[PDB]
Amino acid sequence: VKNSIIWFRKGLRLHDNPALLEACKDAKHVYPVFVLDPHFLQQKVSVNRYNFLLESLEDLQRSFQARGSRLLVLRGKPEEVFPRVFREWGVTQLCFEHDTEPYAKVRDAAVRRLAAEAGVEVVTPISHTLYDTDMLVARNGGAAPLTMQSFTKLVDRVGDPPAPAPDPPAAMPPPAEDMPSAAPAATGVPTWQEVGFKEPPLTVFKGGETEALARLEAAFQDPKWVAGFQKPDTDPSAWEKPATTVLSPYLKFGCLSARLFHARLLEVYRRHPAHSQPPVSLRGQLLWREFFYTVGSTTPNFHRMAGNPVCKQIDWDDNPEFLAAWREARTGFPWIDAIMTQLVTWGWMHHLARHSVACFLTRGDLYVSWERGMEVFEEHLIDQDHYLNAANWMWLSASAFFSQYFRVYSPVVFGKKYDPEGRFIRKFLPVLKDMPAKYIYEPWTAPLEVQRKAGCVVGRDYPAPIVDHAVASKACIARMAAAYRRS
Ligand SMILES: Cc1cc2nc3c(=O)[nH]c(=O)nc-3n(C[C@H](O)[C@H](O)[C@H](O)COP(=O)(O)OP(=O)(O)OC[C@H]3O[C@@H](n4cnc5c(N)ncnc54)[C@H](O)[C@@H]3O)c2cc1C
Ligand SMILES: [Cl-]
Repeated sequence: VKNSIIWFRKGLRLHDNPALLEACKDAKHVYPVFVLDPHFLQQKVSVNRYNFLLESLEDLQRSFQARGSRLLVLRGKPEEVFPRVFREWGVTQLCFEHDTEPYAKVRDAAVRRLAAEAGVEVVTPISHTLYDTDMLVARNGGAAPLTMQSFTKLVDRVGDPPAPAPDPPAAMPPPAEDMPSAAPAATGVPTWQEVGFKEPPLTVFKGGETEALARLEAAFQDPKWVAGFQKPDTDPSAWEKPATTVLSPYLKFGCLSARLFHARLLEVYRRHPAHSQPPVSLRGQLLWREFFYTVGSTTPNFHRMAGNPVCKQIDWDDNPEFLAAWREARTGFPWIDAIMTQLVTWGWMHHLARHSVACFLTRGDLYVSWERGMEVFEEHLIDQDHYLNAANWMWLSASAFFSQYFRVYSPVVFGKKYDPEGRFIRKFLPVLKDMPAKYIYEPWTAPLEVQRKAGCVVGRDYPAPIVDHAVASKACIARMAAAYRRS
């Protein structure tokens, strides 16, 4: 008889899950499995993203229970738990979604060899990205496109992505009863207290496939807002109702299908002939994700500078006093500190909000390496994607893809064009709630009586600016200008 395991890593969903459909096909027992390393906390990982993961597992648990099955959260290492459950459960087939990250290629190649020793068939369909990223490389001639213009031309030559897979049946084959490695007390979904986190999460974005689909339908209630979506024209200061979809945490963990997102967009574009085109359209945003996944998966040492063939070797400064002030949201610029506060509290910021803080830290003001600010992003971002977190930090630091280092955002003026009152600043930095809008972006310019009347004395309640932007940016641009000549 057929006993199969559907291994969940990414793709924490039931819709558009071809690895789950194959696992349930002609199966006597199906074992939904998610492997947890309990000593992750003892390695870097905020409670916001980890609890977002735990909520997505509880969402899978309720979905399997409604279909007569159950999710199994196995503790330990995968190269270790699988050889035991193969012989215990009488496994004949193992299915999981294809992953192109550097750690996964090592991990999955080890489980395949263990599955070959136990006589277990391995089926790894592709469903995390829009296309087969290795197929796009072969169709381009053996190398990945290095520009968005060339990559957009490539996917149009290939055509539409595969349609989202059918939904799984209403009744799934249950796991076998009285199996020791499937005991409910040792396979349940733990909370954030039991994994070792002492401070609770503060994000307002709840994980799970159900919330992802509800957040999808809400974005598609106005098809005219979807058809005319232009990314550079959105508001980074919009926090009550974010100007974009905020679907990145669900696309990272796989709670939402990229092919399902793509399909619904084409249904709206079909009825709106004047819809926006890449790279500014909503479809173009999924292409940015697909473009950076294709380049990073085929480029050695992509998340670093040394050994990276696409990254420029820049003479970044090793300044831990500027990195600390930027990391702890105490640079003295309320626009920068408010965004960094949203990073630690919500774990998500608007794309242009991530532009202002990444530019200020790197080529803009502080001239600190993009690898240092990345590690801060990989800790607090609930949507942190290995490949996407890289290319954008190399984009903002002018190390790759982007080479216009003369374009420097102003930490004082940038947020002013969207939010002259400073409503975004007063929310995440409540020490400046009473500061008048005239000095809310430059509090050090307010008279001392204005600082006292507002209860925000610069140097006592709110820090002074760590740098003069005019002097810092002028030096940073020039240093970046000679590095490009030596290139
Ligand atoms: C320094 C820096 C770091 C970043 N790190 C991450 C990261 O770790 N994870 C991440 O998902 N995005 C990252 N981005 C990209 C971008 O900021 C987010 O994808 C976007 O803010 C998500 O909001 P949204 O879901 O509303 O996107 P929308 O504008 O609604 O776009 C929809 C989807 O398209 C994709 N997308 C959008 N913009 C980009 C982009 N620039 N590059 C790649 N894919 C994109 C995402 O999957 C997103 O959910 C980073 C950008 C910068 C500048
Ligand atoms: Cl500006």
